[PDB]
Amino acid sequence: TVKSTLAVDMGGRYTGIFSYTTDSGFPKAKEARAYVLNMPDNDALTYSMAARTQTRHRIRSQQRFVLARRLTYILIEGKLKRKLSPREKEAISSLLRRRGYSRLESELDLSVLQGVESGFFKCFLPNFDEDENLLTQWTSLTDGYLQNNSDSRRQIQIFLESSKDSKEFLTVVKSQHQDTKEYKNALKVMRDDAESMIEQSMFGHKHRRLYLEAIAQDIPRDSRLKPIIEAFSGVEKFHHFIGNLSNLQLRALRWYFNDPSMKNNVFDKERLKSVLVRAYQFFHYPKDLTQQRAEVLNAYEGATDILETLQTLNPELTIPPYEDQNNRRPPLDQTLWLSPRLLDQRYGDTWEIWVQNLLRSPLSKGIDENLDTILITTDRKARLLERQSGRLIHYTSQKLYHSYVLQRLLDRTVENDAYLLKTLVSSNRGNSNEIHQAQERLTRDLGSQHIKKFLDFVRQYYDEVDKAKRGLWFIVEKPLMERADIHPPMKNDSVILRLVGNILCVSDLVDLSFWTRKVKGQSTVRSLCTAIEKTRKEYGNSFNYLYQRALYLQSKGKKLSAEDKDFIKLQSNVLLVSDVIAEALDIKEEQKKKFANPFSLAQLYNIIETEKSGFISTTLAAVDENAWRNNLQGKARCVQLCADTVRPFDGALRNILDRQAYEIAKLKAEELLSTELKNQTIDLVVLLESNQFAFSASLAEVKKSANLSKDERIKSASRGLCPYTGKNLGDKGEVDHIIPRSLSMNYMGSILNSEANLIYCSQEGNQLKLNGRKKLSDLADNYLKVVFGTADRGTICKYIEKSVSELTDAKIVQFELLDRSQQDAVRHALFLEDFSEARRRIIRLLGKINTARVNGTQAWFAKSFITKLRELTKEWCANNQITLAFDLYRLDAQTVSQDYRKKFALINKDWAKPDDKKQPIASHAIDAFCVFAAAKDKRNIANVLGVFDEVAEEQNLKTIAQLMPSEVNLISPKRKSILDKNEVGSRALMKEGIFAEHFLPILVRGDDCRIGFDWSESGSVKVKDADKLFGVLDGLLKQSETYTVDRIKAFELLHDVFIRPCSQKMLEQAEVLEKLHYITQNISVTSVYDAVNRQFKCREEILKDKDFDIKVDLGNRFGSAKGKITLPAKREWEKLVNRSELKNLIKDKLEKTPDGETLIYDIFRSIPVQKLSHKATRRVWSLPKIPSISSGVRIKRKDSNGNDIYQLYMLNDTKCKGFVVNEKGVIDWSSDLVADLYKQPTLTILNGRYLKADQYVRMDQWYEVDCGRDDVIVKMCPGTSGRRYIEITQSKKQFEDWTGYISGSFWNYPVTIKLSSQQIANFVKNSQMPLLGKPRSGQITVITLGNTLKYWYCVESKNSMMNEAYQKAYLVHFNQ
RNA sequence: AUGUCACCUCCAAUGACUAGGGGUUUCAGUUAUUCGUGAAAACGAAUGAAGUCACUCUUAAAGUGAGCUGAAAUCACUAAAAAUUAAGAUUGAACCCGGCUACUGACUCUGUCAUCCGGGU
DNA sequence: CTAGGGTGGGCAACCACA
DNA sequence: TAGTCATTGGAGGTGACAT
DNA sequence: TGTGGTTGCCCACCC
Ligand SMILES: [Mg+2]
Ligand SMILES: [Mg+2]
Ligand SMILES: [Mg+2]
Ligand SMILES: [Mg+2]
Ligand SMILES: [Mg+2]
Ligand SMILES: [Mg+2]
Ligand SMILES: [Mg+2]
Repeated sequence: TVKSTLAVDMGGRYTGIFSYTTDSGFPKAKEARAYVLNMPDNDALTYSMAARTQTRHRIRSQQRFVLARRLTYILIEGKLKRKLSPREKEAISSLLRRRGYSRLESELDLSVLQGVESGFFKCFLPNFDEDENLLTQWTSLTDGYLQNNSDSRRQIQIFLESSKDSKEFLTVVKSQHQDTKEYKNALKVMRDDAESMIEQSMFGHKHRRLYLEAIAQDIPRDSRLKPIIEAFSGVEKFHHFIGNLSNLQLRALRWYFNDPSMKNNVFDKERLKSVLVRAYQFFHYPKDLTQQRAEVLNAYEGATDILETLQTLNPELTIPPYEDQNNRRPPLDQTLWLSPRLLDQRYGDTWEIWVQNLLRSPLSKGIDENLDTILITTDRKARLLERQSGRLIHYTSQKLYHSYVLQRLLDRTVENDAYLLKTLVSSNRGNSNEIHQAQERLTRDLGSQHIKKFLDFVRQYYDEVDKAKRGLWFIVEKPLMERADIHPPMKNDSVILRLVGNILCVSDLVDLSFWTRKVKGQSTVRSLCTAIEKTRKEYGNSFNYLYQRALYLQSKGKKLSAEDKDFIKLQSNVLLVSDVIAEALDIKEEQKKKFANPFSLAQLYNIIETEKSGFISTTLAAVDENAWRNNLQGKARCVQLCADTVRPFDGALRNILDRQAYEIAKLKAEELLSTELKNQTIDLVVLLESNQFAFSASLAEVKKSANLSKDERIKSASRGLCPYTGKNLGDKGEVDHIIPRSLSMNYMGSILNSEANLIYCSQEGNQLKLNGRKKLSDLADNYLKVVFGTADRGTICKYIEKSVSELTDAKIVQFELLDRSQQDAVRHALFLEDFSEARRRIIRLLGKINTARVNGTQAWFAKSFITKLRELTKEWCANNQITLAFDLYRLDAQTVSQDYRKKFALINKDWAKPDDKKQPIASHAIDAFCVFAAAKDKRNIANVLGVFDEVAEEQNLKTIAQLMPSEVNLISPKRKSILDKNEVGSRALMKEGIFAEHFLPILVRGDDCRIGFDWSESGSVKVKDADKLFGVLDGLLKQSETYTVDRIKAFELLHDVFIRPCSQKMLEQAEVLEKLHYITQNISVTSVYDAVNRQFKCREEILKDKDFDIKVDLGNRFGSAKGKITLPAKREWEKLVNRSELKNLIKDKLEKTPDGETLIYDIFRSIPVQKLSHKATRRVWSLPKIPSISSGVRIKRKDSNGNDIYQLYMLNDTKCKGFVVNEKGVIDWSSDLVADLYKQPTLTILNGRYLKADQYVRMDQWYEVDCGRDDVIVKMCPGTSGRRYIEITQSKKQFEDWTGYISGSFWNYPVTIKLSSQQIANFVKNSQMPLLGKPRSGQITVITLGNTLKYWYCVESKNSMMNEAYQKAYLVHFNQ
């Protein structure tokens, strides 16, 4: 045997790894290797599918609209029997855009408006009548508001401005009524439901198919739709048709267009009818909407012409219900059943004889008792496959009966086991008389000819059970039990009866009549159990502690408070309900004591009354079998069934742990195969650290802390006021992430959905709050007075810092047992400054993706790692006859931390774990080493792992610490490059955000000619001898004095010079076209406001000359025209900063005005009233600037009419695959060799030209360059188009002498070393080597630590000496 | 005490469906007429919407830029539609076809449909 | 467990050089 | 941003047995 | 009056 060992300190980002191989016992000095895996949380690897899912659903919404237009056009040209004009197509598509959401907001309450007299509100609207109720006139007011009545709208803002000061109203109410609180509530509701009408007209369309009403009003007022209207014979029929098609989901349109013959957009009536009935049979309607469902299907199924049904069926009925993807990907239950198939594949028909012989014994009386009921339901996958085949061969009822009896025999409890099979096959024996008579009984019952093989089976079974309980069923080689791999049910009534029977300790529960029994008075079992669960959920995880403390205090005779007296009343209730239940269905006393507690009664209520919300863990066969085995109405008959404990982590957790397990399996793979050994068993033990993190309240913390759903909790935390605007909020608001969704996704790859990050605000406070930061000064003053008692921002800042400073990390993470003040302090700490200690603590404590990546993920990670290492070393073990005998052990984190990490910290000071700051990278390897140091302590681990010589604490504690090697390797995974992927579509292969693509006009006046926008000096550049420009621009220009290029012809020629080799004339034309070309892009006017530091920026920043100047430089070859143009749009920016209400906030040079983006949005507003009710609102206002550019591509797509359009994007990935190498081996460092996922008849690399390359050097080709010295080792690869990658192997003392890095020993180094500009200058100065360059932004990534460092960096800028030395190394390799 | 197993409730993290509303870009349109309400400055309405400024230069006219409005496009191969913004050593997810012999789900429950199963892309 | 602004391109600005 | 549906892990419980 | 090499810095879809 060969002892191979892996120890893993699991980490959300950084994973420590200590691994070795040995012949026996401890490893040598050379065999132990320390690794640290840093998973990139800076988006070098994408684990979260959030960006991919939102891109998928954005494209799905786009294709939903595209296919809805396609279907609408097909049906309308079918109705007209003629082709639509582009104006008709534009009007129909104008109806189809912006269809609004489909949720349930059903009815505004307005109940407080019933008890308020109308005559009090004649002041705001004099036209009101006292004979008319306020509710009726309010309904008519809203009806007028929807009908685009401008007077009604003006009445709305008149009411909005008048009701903000309510001193007169409250004075009159107090003068005529005693209580003013109900009138305060009435005015609050009035101002709360009118402010939501101000919204959803300024921030979004946002209609719950009031789009139907808007389109019903806007169809007759659109003149392009007139020839359609008599074609449909009415505005009503056409509106119903449009609304019915607009309610279709993408899957319906998919099902209609899913045919190659539908590339012709042909109309098929029966296909459309079948698609519509298929579409509305797909939904799971609620119980109150079934009649509506019954209407819609009866329209669609009964259609003798589906096109008239679309015009006839009311589109309000065809609004889809909520999605019900409840059977989406159901779980497979992981119960492990004894397999008749495997048993008669291995033992033939002999195990049948074993079961028959053991059944004949009187000791096995009643072991098959309820099996005629158990065997009805299918329990496993192979039985299901045989039942689908209709040919029961291995899974007949007799074979299942015998296998069930066999497993009940083997899993029998100690009190009932008449054979002591666990003792009989154990390697250790006790007092031999009892084992002697147990073997005698087994021999007498089973038969002496069957004793050997059966016991071998028994030992195998028990071994394979034990592995199954440790999460290691997958490492068995010849299994006897099989996983079920079957979907369980979803808590139907038959499941409810079994679960309630498991609670109540009954076996044959048939109905729930006990639930309706009367306990005391008119209060049923239902009422007391609902009260019990209400109390238990009010007290949370601390309920058991406070309840048991109340019972202990009442037992000892000590005085009870009100809360403990309430708990004593609850104990009286649980005793009464337990007595009534146990008398209702005849439960005896000792079984009544097993559910006479609040928890069992509460979960009785939860099972019986609350609706089902997921699948049960096992199938009903396993539920019934476990109910038989446990025998809760009496004494337990058998041990409960075992299951494969490794539940699947399908998600981003799968991705992170998948990549970690593959990297560790690679390290273990070419650590094993680097050694040379044949035909011997290598046992490979995996060591893991138990990370169990509490996200809800712990017992050890509620003990020291005791001496509304989450959505409603966040809603009630804002106290009915919008935090960002101060408006009365109500219920039509939005839950805002204070730390923005995109920001946290960018630097963390996660969305912080913790309650502290979520604040309930309005649409105004959420749509003006973009990805930019928002501080405490942007919150409204009244909201701060309500929450913190005062609106003083400094006092609130000090209060928040002091209150959060007293909270521990756990008490912040266990968020729900703070009081209201501490919860508000933790949430509002995110509104503080960047340098705030409280905010820096809270942002880090809500990054709970890193805590969930290690929380109990050790079993699945170990399974993944062992399976991968088995498949990498499969051919190596096959070619060397190696058998790998894997193992898994798991170690308590607190034990290894206190008893080994702290001890090594005292022994070696450099090995200490920092608690107040970030851990050094090598410390993770130390933790992994500590895991190994703990695992040698355990006798069970060491007895298979090695020998036992642990004679003293100090001796082994000092002998172990020298095993860890000096150097530690730092493994940085990175995703596959876009040059190597054969599926390049699985990468975001260009950035979203399109750039405006202009060309400079040419102005001619007589002989004189110039390039620019106008004849001003700053707007043009004079061309010397312009006849050469027109000579090299024949066929590309068009005359509008002014000559402008032909956009389509220029784009076609610029694609032709990129995709195919072209003549010199076309290349010169492309050069001129690229020199007249420039790029602008609209950037928002809110960029005058700094959204991060919350201040206005100086005029020299808005009117910075780099943002507007265009450099034009042709040359004599095209007619010399050198100079700089200013962009005319700069004058519009001059309008922005010199306008009436911004010229004082923006200074000439570089106070901190709060919420300036709201001011900018108040400046730009649609003051005129829109004619059309279905019109898009606008929120973002922008002006062009010259943006900074990346590698750009022009894409030739097609518009809806079939015309070629060109849009300019930027690449997200690499554009260059390498550098062209000639026949002699010389690298062409200047030319751009574009990769082959580009170079397509649609794409055009911007300023790109065709290039032929028979051979080239790849960007990944590392070579060792001759650096002129032997102390360092310099490797170099081209890496990128403009920056080489340089890898330096160099002693750490020399690196510190070069740089001045003062991070102490190498154990305290990070994985990414950030050099200051003084340290970069020191590196360049002391290296005295221009061949090294300097690191880009001082970023150095360490590959191996130690006394000799090995680190790589991207050079800040290329340099001819690097290219020369790489050319030298490449020529040395190329000649050989 | 901690290991399985089954339930209950919370918290956190996932990924799945359905989307919504702004952006950006391309292509157009617009740089106003008519009516009645005013002596008029101006107001309102109708023209499907928009229809307002600024540099150049005969002064007009024009050029150019911006705004506004409406459509369209918003990864490529690439399309009827599926996959397509993850990973690649392995995969996962999605979507479609057939089936109801049968695991799961929804109903109007001998059955039909499906997010289920089998297969395919 | 975690202490959070990367990279693969582009541009303009100077400084030799013809 | 909004609905809806499932899963995994942990914390607090109840019940079974088994170290 | 190009032409190439360094240096310095900027960009990225949101709610
Ligand atoms: Mg650890
Ligand atoms: Mg927000
Ligand atoms: Mg660690
Ligand atoms: Mg536009
Ligand atoms: Mg069924
Ligand atoms: Mg189907
Ligand atoms: Mg699916």
